[PDB]
Amino acid sequence: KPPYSYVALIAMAIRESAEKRLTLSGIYQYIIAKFPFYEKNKKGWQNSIRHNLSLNECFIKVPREGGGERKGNYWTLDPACEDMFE
DNA sequence: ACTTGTTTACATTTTG
DNA sequence: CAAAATGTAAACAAGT
Repeated sequence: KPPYSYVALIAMAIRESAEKRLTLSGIYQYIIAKFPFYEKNKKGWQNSIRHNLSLNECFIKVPREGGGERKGNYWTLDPACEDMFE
């Protein structure tokens, strides 16, 4: 098991991201590629990821431009919590 | 059928 | 000795 908190994995997925933002499935793919450990039991840890993403205010939800209206929004970091490293 | 998102509830962990 | 951070499970609502 990798030694990172779920909040750290989301943060790390968003920073390595191009646009410094990520859809949900972007976070998932980053975590699943980077660590094959999270290839097993996706349902449980992806619930923990949604729980952390919703509950932690350091993460901010960014919709599409104007009316993009896609399946989810993007996710980004807060310009105050990004000082905290992983 | 599912994905996404919010929230509650409870268990575990980690140091003043 | 709670407390705060964190993990896990789960019920539930809104959405081409």
